Amino acid sequence: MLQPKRTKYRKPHNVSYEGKAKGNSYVAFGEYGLVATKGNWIDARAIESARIAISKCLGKTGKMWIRIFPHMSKTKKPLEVRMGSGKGNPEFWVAVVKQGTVMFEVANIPESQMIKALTRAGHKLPVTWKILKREE
Amino acid sequence: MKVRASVKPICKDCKIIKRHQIVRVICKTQKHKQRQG
Amino acid sequence: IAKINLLGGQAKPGPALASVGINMGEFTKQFNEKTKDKQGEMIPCVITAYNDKSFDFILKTTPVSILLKQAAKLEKGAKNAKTIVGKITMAKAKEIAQYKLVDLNANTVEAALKMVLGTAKQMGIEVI
Amino acid sequence: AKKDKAQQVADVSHLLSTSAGFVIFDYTSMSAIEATSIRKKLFKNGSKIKVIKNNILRRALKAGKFEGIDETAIKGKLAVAVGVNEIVETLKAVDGVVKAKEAMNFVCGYFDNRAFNSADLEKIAK
Amino acid sequence: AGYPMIDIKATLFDGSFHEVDSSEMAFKIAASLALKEAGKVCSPVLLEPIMAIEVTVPEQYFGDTMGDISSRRGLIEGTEQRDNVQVIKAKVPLKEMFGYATDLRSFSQGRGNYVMQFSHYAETPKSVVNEIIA
RNA sequence: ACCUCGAUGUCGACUCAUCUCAUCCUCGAGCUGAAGCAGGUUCGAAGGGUUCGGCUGUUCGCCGAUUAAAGAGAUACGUG
RNA sequence: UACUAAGUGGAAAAGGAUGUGAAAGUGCUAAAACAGCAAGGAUGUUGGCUUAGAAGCAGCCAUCGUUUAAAGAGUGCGUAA
Repeated sequence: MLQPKRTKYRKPHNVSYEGKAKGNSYVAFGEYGLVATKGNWIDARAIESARIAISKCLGKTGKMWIRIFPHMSKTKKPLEVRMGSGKGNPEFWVAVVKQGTVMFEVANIPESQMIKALTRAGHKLPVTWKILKREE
Repeated sequence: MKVRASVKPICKDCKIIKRHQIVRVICKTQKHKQRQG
Repeated sequence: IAKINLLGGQAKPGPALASVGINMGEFTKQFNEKTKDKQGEMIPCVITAYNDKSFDFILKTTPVSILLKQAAKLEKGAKNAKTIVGKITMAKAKEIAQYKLVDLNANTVEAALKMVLGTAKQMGIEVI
Repeated sequence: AKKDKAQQVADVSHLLSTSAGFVIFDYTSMSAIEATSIRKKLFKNGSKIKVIKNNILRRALKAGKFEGIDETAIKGKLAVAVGVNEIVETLKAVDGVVKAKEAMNFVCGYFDNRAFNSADLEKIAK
Repeated sequence: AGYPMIDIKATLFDGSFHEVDSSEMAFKIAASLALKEAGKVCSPVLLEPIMAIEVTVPEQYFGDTMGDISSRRGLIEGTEQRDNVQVIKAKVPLKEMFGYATDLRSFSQGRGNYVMQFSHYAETPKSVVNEIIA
C-alpha cells in the first residue's frame, strides 16, 4: 500500500487497459523479470502482500525492483444503494498492467532460489506470468 | 487419501503416473500420497 | 562388527562392542590391563566376524589428531578455521605425518605431509 | 571421448612394452580397504597398481603382440599390475596376495612374456 | 503475585521526611507502595527450581525416556553408564515432572524408577514467564 | 423494472410430501503426532431413517429431556 | 493429407501434468550408449567445534588432500551416538 500523497482530482476515469504496453516491457536493474501475457487491474493490498512475501524469503544481498505503481482511483458505493445519484467514495488504489508488461525485476543472488521465489510471489498476482531473462 | 487441485512430489523418490486419465503419485512413505490432480 | 571412536583405556563407553558377543567386564579389564601401555589414547577399536564371536578384537595403528591440537599450543579446538593459533614448525607436522603414515594406506611421505596440512588447514593452523 | 581413448591406448601400450613381465589378475571381492592394503603391501616394490577398462586393455594387448587376446574379456574387476623396473618383488607380492586371498583366477599376462599357467608362476614367485 | 524475592540488595539513594511530621510506619508503608509501581514496570523474570533426575535403565527402552526428557525442556546428548547399566542424569524443571513421573513409568513398563534431589534454582525462559499471570 | 394491475392471495403452523448432495445417521476406504476404546480429516455412496416439549404469532433463536443423528436447501422463500 | 483415443467435438478459469504429434539446437554411442544385475564405494575422518556422551547423515567452521577407472566431512533413512 503506497498511497499517493496528493491528487489533483478524486474520482477520475479508470483506464482503457487493452492494447499493447505503454512501456515497462524492458528490464533495467534486475537479472530476472516477471512479465505478464495480458493486462488487468492490480489492487494495493495484493502488491504489499506480494512484496513482503518476496522480501521475507529474499536473502541479504539480492535486490528487487517494482515497475508499477497504483495511479488510478476507484469508486465502490456502499451496499444496498441504487444505481445513480452522483459518484461514491475512493476505497483503494489500482495499478494498470497492459499486455506484455513486466512487474518485478530481481538481481544479485543465485538463480534457482530466485525463480522459486518469483513463482511463489507471482502466484499472489491475478494475471498469469512468465519468467524473462536479463537483457544485455 | 489426499485431494488437491495440483500434485507435486515434495519428497524425492515419488513417481507420477496416470491411470484412467487420473494422475497419481506414489512414494514409499504413505504420507506422500496424493490422488486428485 | 563395531565402529566407534573412544579412549584406549576403559571399554565402558562401548555399547556396540559389548553387543555383538563380547562381554563388557571380563574384557574391559583386559583392555585396561594389556593396553595400559597406551592407556588414555583415542583409538578406533573394531571387532571382526569370527566363528565363536566371543573374542575377535583389533585396533587400527594409532592415529593421533590430538597431537596436532596440542602442537597448536592449545587444548580446546577452535570452532572457526581462519584464525592462526600458535606458531607450529615443520618438526611437529613431520613427527605426526611419519607417525600416521602407517595408518594412511598410501605409502607416500610428501603426500602424507600434504594431507596432514589439509586436515590442519581446516583445524585452524598453517604449517611453516 | 575418442581423443582421450587414443591417448590412453598409447600410454598403456608404452607402459606395457617398457616392462618385460606383466600380469593382470581380477580378485572381484575387492573391497577398496583391501585394495589399498595390498597397495601398501606392494610398497618398496617398483610395480604401481592401476585399474583400466577391459576394452582398452584388450586393445592394448592386441597392439602389444602378446598371446591371450580374448582371455581378458572374462568377467571380473581387473587390477593391472605391470612391475616397474625390478620385477621379482611384484611377483612375490602377487603370490602373497593369492596366498592371502581365498582364490583369485588367472586373468592374463606372464613373467617374461610367454603366457602359461599360475602353477609355474607359483614356482617362480614362491 | 507474591513470589519469593530471595537475596536482593537495597540501596536507599535519596529520601526526605517532615521535621515535626512523617510518622515512621508510613516510611515502611510507602516502602511497599513505590516498589509495586516500578515493580510493575520492571517486568520481572522468574527463577525455576531445576533438579537432577537419575534414571537407571537397561539401555533397551531409553528412547522413550530420552524423548520425554527432551520434551520436558532438558539437556540430553548421550548416556553415562555404570559399566554395566546406564544411570543417566538429566536437568529437569519441577513445573512438569509430576506428570512426567507416570509418563516415564508407562514408557518403560514400570521397569525404571528414579530419585528426586534438589539441584538449584536456574533462570527461566520467556515461555515460562508468559504464564506468570492470567 | 421485462412480464402481471377489466386481480399474480403475502407470514406461520397442520396433512401430504417430492427432489438435489456440499452426508446428520447407517455403509465401505485411505491417511494420521491412530496401543485399544475413542478419536480428527478426506474419499465414493441420496435406497432408508432424520424426536418430543416450555418461551414469543412463527421460521431465526434460547433452554429442557433424550436419539444411530436430532442433515443443508429448493418446489410462487411447496400446497387459503 | 496429418492430428486427437478424452465423446474433446457438443460450456470457458487461476493452477497442475514421465499425454500426444511438429520443429529448432545440443551430448553420448558399435573401441557398444541409457539402464537393471554382479563387484566395490577407502583414507587423515566421532576432521575442528557444539554437547559429559552428536562426528559421512540434531546444530556451526573448513565442506580439503591422498591410493586411485572410483569414492562425496557424503543422497537420504535409522540410532541418545
